[PDB]
Amino acid sequence: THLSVDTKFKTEGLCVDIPGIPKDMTYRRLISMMGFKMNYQVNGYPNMFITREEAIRHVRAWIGFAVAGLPLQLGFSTGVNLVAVPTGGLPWNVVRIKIVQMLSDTLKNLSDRVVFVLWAHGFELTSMKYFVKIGPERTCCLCDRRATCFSTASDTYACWHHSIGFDYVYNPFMIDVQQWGFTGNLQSNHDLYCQVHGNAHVASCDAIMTRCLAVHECFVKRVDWTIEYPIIGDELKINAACRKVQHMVVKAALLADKFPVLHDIGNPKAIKCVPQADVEWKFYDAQPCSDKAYKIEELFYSYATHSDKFTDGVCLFWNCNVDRYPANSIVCRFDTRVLSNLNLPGCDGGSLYVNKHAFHTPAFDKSAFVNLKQLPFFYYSDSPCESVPLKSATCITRCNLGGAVCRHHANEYRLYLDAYNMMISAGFSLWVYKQFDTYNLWNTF
Ligand SMILES: Cc1c(S(=O)(=O)N2CCc3[nH]ncc3C2)cc(C(=O)NCc2c(F)ccc3cnn(C)c23)n1C
Ligand SMILES: Nc1ncnc2c1ncn2[C@@H]1O[C@H](CSCC[C@H](N)C(=O)O)[C@@H](O)[C@H]1O
Ligand SMILES: [Cl-]
Ligand SMILES: [Cl-]
Ligand SMILES: [Cl-]
Ligand SMILES: [Zn+2]
Ligand SMILES: [Zn+2]
Ligand SMILES: [Zn+2]
Repeated sequence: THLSVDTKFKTEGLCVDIPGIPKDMTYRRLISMMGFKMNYQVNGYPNMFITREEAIRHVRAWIGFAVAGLPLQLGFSTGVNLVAVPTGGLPWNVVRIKIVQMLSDTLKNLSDRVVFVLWAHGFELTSMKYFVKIGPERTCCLCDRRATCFSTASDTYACWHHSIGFDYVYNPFMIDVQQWGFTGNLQSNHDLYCQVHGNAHVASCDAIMTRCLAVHECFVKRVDWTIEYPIIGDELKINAACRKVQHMVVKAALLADKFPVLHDIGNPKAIKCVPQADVEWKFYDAQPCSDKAYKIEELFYSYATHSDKFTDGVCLFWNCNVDRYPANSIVCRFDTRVLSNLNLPGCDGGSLYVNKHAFHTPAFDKSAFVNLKQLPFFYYSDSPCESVPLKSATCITRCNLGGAVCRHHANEYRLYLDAYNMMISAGFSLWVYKQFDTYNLWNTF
């Protein structure tokens, strides 16, 4: 599939300056009016514009682009504003070099392309012929990576890593948010879901608001479990570390306070992280997976609506990012403020954490944890004790009741500290019911 060049393009959003002729226009004609010869459909570039679904798959490539402005102000979701003075303030030869530099620095570790996100008034499409070249899909002249850049000086193509001195953005993709069935202007729509992006008259602020709005439409409602994103960092080691820590913590809580029920709030797949534990395991999600729905209550947790509920046992909120956690809770939450290639700027102070799936995460807020304390580091095992000795008050094992710690539990401890440290560094924090104490783990022996 791709977006057919013959698909209709609504022209209502385009400023009074830009004509229709007959107002039933297409992408074929718009691309032509932009000054681009579209001969490249056989060679993996059938359309400059892409479907919403293609855009969502390429979310890491999203750069808001708007033009304000004779001289044009070009603005990007990165905060950069460039003013281009045409021949007949800064010249186009210098602007096009800077645009390539900025996109390379932003995208090199995120994506193999750029998707320009537009609220298209006409001028920003008109500008592209000054810094964009289209042609057949190509590899970089120095890598197997797809070509994103062209150098007029040398007739050579580069990826985002190999682009120093390059002057043309090559085969960018773009999406016009105005085609998505909105009414009114950009600000009226953006401001419904976000107070954090202001309306200061520069082009970059329009670019930032457009990407924010698009992020809102495509990610804030729910997790799409059908769309997977490639590995670009330590996803595998981070996710293995988190699952190791999840098991430990929920096991330890279940032994230490002997809760008769665990409420797994935000578990849409009905998979227990401690499957062998003696407890009634209840599953709740705002969006249960259809094939598991029979044994998962559909429920959107808010303290304001459910403080009279989950009165018994312990609530597991494993990256289920609610407004306020009740007092009987074990919580993993991701800090939206951490800098990571995994973590993209999101809507309303939130971030879009793309790690296998795209998880929009509300702004990190201390007040959510008002009824909880930080979970202190500990290692717990009640497994066989078989064979620098380990001198730690946080190794909670039979061999550490008075003896030197066994080779096994000493090895496990150091793997678990490595895992916990990996998880802390990846921007996750752990919270627990205030009455939680390792005192009640030392007694299990
Ligand atoms: C990174 C990640 C998380 S996360 O929890 O770390 N996370 C990140 C930050 C964030 N912000 N907003 C939401 C979230 C969620 C969860 C998953 C995932 O695919 N989970 C699928 C799944 C279930 F749905 C239920 C039971 C299990 C057991 N194993 N897996 C794999 C299960 N990924 C890839
Ligand atoms: N207020 C809320 N109430 C219930 N479920 C919620 C929620 N906010 C988010 N969710 C759900 O929380 C899940 C987060 S992603 C899956 C997390 C899961 N606990 C795991 O171990 O991997 C999604 O399925 C989402 O639908
Ligand atoms: Cl990459
Ligand atoms: Cl050119
Ligand atoms: Cl961020
Ligand atoms: Zn390269
Ligand atoms: Zn915003
Ligand atoms: Zn031991």
